[PDB]
Amino acid sequence: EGVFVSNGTHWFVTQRNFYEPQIITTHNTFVSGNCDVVIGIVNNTVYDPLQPELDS
Amino acid sequence: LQIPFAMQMAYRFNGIGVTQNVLYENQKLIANQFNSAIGKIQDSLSSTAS
Ligand SMILES: *[C@@H]1O[C@H](CO)[C@@H](O)[C@H](O)[C@H]1NC(C)=O
Ligand SMILES: *[C@@H]1O[C@H](CO)[C@@H](O)[C@H](O)[C@H]1NC(C)=O
Repeated sequence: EGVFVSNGTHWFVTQRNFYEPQIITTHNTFVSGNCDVVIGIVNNTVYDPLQPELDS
Repeated sequence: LQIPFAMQMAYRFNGIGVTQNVLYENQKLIANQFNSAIGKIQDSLSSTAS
């Protein structure tokens, strides 16, 4: 529920009607398929909050 | 406020309860179906006044 946006170097996800940038995570987003199908895709990290909790 | 037309169409899909990836994974088919349907309006309006 949002749009991907960049300030010039970082990538964020925002609600559409008001600028409120969030870090991109596996909860702000969902998967469908491989990179090759989509016209105009971009490359970035998607953060996973479980990985530090399993590392600790 | 400007927005890319394919991203605008992904939110018009999302507004009818069809998930956004259903547009981006089918974008050439959806574009060809629209372009084809506008061609049928042009032909129908040229064909009859009724
Ligand atoms: C973009 O966002 C990052 C993280 O808040 C910040 O460090 C950077 O200065 C911002 N501006 C540009 C132009 O990258
Ligand atoms: C995105 O990342 C993959 C893996 O590193 C790479 O093969 C691909 O060329 C990259 N695409 C762009 C648009 O940079």
